[PDB]
Amino acid sequence: AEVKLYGFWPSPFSHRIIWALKLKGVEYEYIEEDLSNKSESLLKYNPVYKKTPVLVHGDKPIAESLVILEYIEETWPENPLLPKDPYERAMARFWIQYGVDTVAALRAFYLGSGEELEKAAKELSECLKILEEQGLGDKKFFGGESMNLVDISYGALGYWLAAVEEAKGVTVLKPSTLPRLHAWAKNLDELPVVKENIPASDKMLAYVTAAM
Ligand SMILES: N[C@@H](CCC(=O)N[C@@H](CS)C(=O)NCC(=O)O)C(=O)O
Repeated sequence: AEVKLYGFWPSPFSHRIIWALKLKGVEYEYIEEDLSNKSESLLKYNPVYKKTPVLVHGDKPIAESLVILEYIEETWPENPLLPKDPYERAMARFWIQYGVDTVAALRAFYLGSGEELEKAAKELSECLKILEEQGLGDKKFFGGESMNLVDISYGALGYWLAAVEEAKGVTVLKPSTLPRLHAWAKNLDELPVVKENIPASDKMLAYVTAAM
């Protein structure tokens, strides 16, 4: 208790938060929101955006996943999910901001069909190549030898992108073209903190298919 999380079951934005709380050992009450029938609590706690997720700590709300993650890191500092050095912290924030570009590429892919899909797939691959070569490099995690907030932010490139790829019949994140990023996503997907806190594959595929 004392910590509440208003979430949406299939959303990586919500999953990210769960992962961070679990890595911090913070107990939370999870509240599932029906996005088509938003609770009064949700509208009250996030009047600007009226979206999930929303973390409430001591009756005070924090909205926007990226902001919530930073708040969790600063509020429960043990087991740091950001490094100490300002330059390395800036590189973490830089690659989290590149997540904006990645989300856009993922969106185009998710929405494409025909020639559009082919183009989107290609642009997503190019987006991920930059992330792999210049962000991840030869490190096991974006955080080096353990996960940091960048790993959390990109974790959806495993289970979630995999479900979208199955839905579209097109794989973008594949070992032959992105061997380091594919290995990273597979290793993250096998970590208990991730594996225990994502939806079952069938449910995840069923959701993204329906949405399409
Ligand atoms: N920028 C937000 C994005 C989260 C988001 O888009 N949430 C969606 C669900 S995945 C939502 O709640 N949409 C509200 C609606 O359908 O009106 C964040 O990172 O937290």
